[PDB]
Amino acid sequence: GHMERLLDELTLEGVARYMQSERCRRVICLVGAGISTSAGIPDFRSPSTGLYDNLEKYHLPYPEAIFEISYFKKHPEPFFALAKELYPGQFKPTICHYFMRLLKDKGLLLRCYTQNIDTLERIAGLEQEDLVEAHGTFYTSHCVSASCRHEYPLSWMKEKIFSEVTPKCEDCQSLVKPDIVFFGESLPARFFSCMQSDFLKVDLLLVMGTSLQVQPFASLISKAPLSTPRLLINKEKAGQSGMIMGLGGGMDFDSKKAYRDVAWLGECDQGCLALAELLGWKKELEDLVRREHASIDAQS
Amino acid sequence: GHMERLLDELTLEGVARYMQSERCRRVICLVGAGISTSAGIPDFRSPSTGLYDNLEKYHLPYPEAIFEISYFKKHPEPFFALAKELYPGQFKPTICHYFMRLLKDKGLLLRCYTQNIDTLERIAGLEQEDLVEAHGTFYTSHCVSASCRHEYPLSWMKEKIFSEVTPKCEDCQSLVKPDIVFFGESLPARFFSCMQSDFLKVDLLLVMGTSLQVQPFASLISKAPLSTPRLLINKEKAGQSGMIMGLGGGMDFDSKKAYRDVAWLGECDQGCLALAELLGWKKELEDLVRREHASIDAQS
Ligand SMILES: Cc1cc(C)nc(SCC(=O)Nc2ncc(Cc3cccc(OCc4cn(Cc5ccccc5)nn4)c3)s2)n1
Ligand SMILES: Cc1cc(C)nc(SCC(=O)Nc2ncc(Cc3cccc(OCc4cn(Cc5ccccc5)nn4)c3)s2)n1
Ligand SMILES: [Zn+2]
Ligand SMILES: [Zn+2]
Repeated sequence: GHMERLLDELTLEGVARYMQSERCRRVICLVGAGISTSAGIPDFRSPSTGLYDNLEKYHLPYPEAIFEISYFKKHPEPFFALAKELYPGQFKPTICHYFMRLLKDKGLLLRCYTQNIDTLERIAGLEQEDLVEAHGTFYTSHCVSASCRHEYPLSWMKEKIFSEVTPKCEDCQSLVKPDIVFFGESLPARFFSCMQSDFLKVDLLLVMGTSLQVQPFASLISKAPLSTPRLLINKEKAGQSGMIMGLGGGMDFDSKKAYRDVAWLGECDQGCLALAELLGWKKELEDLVRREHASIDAQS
Repeated sequence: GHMERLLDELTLEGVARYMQSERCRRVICLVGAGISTSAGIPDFRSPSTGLYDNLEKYHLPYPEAIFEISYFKKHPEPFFALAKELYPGQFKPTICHYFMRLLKDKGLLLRCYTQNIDTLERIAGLEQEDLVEAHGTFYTSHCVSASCRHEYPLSWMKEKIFSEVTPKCEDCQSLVKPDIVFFGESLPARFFSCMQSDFLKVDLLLVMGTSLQVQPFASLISKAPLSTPRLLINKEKAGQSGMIMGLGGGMDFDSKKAYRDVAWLGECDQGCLALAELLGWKKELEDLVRREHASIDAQS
């Protein structure tokens, strides 16, 4: 026999009918750089953006040094010069971000796991307890001295970045680092406690704008229950992997045993708008996006 | 420029010279089913063993149910019948197991992470603090009742398995389950605390007898520092993956930018014997294996 098939069809339409059923109570979103590209934030981890060409001016010992905590702590100037160069010109969350805001407000969002450091999930109205920032965030920064750990808001860090003043702690004069996770740093215990709890409870996994190549994200889709449907909204297929019954396995969109995974291929905004339309949420979403973007524009 | 290359050559000979240098102080072993196949324990997660054919007699609702905690707790009889059928006829650790014992005794072993549930690492002389059992172990079993959690040794569980008596707790009559991790169960917090600490400290990763397909193992090789050499001893290449500078990346044995990863293709015993020989440990290892196997044979 076969385990229950919660999707009636392996399509967006099937996912939408499942989302409207009684069974679909707790949704986890896994989101990456693809949900912020339409907001004008390039994927720094992509080869196509050409960050290798970006780094030559700083004269690093090797190009990977920009991501490493040991190098940062001794020579922070390249990081902060790069951060100025890459600082987004505006912070308008995308349709995809506001789709997650609707999930929150409808009580469907168990958690949003994000690979992004841009804070747009928070600007869109997701709160701290809704979020697991898998690579940290620019939202807060801390003094790197263990005895101090003075916390600084993004407004403080922004001024330092734009004025090209290396941020130093006002209490102890140590370096102040954004709460993004450099190579050589550990994730908080919260990441793993959330992850172990959340993935026992998930009724639907929405994977949006991520190739699922980079850890810790690349481990997450296999933690869902075996019958929990998984929808990918992304430009290309991702997360596909010889194991018994495809267990300990990635996505199976296309084999003859495929029973729960769906790939919708295109831009995340377009995918989320199509999904919202199926759910009867298109007007709510478009109205939400309009008023929120307007509120941001009203403060310029 | 390029980060330091701790291996002078991408060969076993290069790894051995590195192991003998001052820099190589802390070794992590990541081991899987391939280190116990020569001891007569097949890889149950492999398609080649044909566990699908093994399960038909038990009349499960679906074949994946044998691995799921919810099904076990309601219908434990298939699991225990299967466990009898798969119970190893002997427990002689392999040359590979005893290679890790040498690393322990020489003070080089930071940790052994194992995918195996067979207890052979413990029989070989690795202690609890040396080990992270990524899929748990048969070594201990527990009453499944949260209010009780009575612990039972393997000798107790073995008698129950062979006599075909479903193990019940002597205090409360709930089911007693081996400490192997079923689908729907969480890993201990120790796994993640060890993992975050260990992988900041690792000077050499020895990956032996694992395809690195199944989580949580599939996330571990990317947590090592970027300059830490990684040796694979396995029948075929594994852990190979478009990301900037191959970051957030699997093994790079074969590209033109390969700088730290080595694949030795063959049986784990043969690989470990060859590595030991390079290190001047062949006699020590062969003597260790002989006396330990003899000690086991002396108790038959
Ligand atoms: C509010 C605000 C301010 C600013 C300045 N930007 C942004 S969004 C735009 C952006 O790309 N900005 C960047 N500013 C510095 C960057 C370099 C860097 C250095 C160290 C760790 C780090 O991010 C955390 C990490 C590290 N890794 C590891 C790994 C894996 C695979 C490939 C590359 C890196 N992934 N995520 C990043 S990228 N948002
Ligand atoms: C001391 C002793 C006693 C006995 C009886 N055997 C052994 S070694 C031989 C052997 O294969 N025995 C087995 N006895 C029952 C088995 C079935 C089963 C049921 C549930 C979880 C579990 O192991 C833990 C897990 C679960 N997963 C998940 C996943 C991922 C990918 C493919 C298949 C399973 N990986 N490891 C395993 S396999 N050693
Ligand atoms: Zn301070
Ligand atoms: Zn009990």
